[PDB]
Amino acid sequence: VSPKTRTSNLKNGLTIASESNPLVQTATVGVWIDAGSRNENAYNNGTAHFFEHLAFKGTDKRSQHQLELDIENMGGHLNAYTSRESTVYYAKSFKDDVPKSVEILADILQHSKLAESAIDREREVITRELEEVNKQYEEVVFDHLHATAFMNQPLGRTILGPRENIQTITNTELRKFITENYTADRMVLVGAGAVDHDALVELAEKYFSHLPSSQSPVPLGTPIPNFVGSEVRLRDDTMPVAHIAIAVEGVSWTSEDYYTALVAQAIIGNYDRAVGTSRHQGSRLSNIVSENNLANSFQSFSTSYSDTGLWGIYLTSENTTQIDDLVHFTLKEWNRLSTSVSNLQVERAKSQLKAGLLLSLDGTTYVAEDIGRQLTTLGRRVTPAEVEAKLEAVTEHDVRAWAQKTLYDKDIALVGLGPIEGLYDYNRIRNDMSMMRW
Amino acid sequence: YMGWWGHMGSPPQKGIAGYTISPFAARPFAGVVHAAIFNTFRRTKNQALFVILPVSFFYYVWTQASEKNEWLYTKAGRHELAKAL
Repeated sequence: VSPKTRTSNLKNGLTIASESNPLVQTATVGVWIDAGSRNENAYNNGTAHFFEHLAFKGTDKRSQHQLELDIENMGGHLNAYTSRESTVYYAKSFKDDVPKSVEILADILQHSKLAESAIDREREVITRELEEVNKQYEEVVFDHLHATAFMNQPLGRTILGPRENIQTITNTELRKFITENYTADRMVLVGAGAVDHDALVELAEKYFSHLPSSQSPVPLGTPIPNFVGSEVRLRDDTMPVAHIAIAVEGVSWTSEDYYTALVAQAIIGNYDRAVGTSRHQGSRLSNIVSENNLANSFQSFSTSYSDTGLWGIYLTSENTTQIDDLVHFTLKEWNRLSTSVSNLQVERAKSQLKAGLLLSLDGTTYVAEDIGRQLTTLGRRVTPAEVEAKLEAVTEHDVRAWAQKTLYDKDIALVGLGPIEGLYDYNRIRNDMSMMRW
Repeated sequence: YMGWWGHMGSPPQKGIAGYTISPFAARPFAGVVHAAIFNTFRRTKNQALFVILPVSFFYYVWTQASEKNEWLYTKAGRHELAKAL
């Protein structure tokens, strides 16, 4: 049994959440924000990512160089990332360097210069990032997957934004974005590892007390997405490996089917030829794929957002004449979630997940990320006892009922990159979403 | 000159992104009225001469031949028929 997650508020509405571990000597403190690219419109798309680059380029007090030195002198590091619905800024340090790190984070968030000279400098750095993501095939595939699944909607936009916006983002637009979005009622200060909660609340009162509150404070993790069955083909015969993602519309964080979707995802599971144990996994798809050399890897996923999600699988394969078999057998395993799954598969997946959801939380950064994600999506940290109860409530009937409404005979979004000549057209893929024998 | 899926015999393809939407997401008869009127008119107008010229020529040839043959086997065409045989 892990220590209890303590939670306090300030007056502005900033949440402080902490989980202490007296066995470690390092701490991760940071700010999780319920805001991301999805909060931009089409004209300022890219702003949130632009800000993340400028948050490190100097404040009213410390110049870029002083900032560098101050963190170097701490001993630890700072990190940030922007997603579609979430932004994180955190600092990993030593136990007794926590007040320094909170002070630096508070500075870069509230008091950043966003000097025209620095905007102009980063405008090139970011322009170069547009031409180098091209190499990260999984990210290329998932960004096209969101673009097509949520065609012309805010979830479909990239985080970097178009080249055109990068050239026209001003300090005004940057300032407006962070003033509207980085409000106290949307922020959580999180500490994990060697942190005292009461110490962290004092540091919050010292540094984050003059944060703006929003006019209309909605609860944390408050959001309509209209999924488009569609495909993007990015054929490149010179690539040796095909990357394919197939997804249907999945479940939001607060769906009643959230755990049912996780159990279904665990029934298909993951596979990687380079891992020794993967040839012996229990998953039927794993057995088909490994015995027939159909793929180098596959990874099932169930991504959630505030008001929608994507559930599906990501495949990589060098077997370019049997991509049809790989896709065929994958979708026939999905069909079986509707037609055939019994307590055998369901109870096996629940066993595996009951541990899996706990095992993931290893180091302080994973714990902090878990507290931050749960607080900004659900408004609370869910205790492992509650999670164990929700998993136990998933029956085979629930899985079959969910698959019949979510997977069976449904439209998919499909992205293929690389030597995908053998990937058949949309209809033949989508026809595998049902079985004529059933 | 034709391979099979995965090795069809195409020169290497690179740089083309292709996009389409599900048959269930689309209106199959979108723009049907415009197509049926304007597209058919364009396609027909551009091929009309290649049908009209040979059809009209061979129909004229036939019409003249059939009318002459009919006339030769009347009373009036007795003399011209006698010469023709």
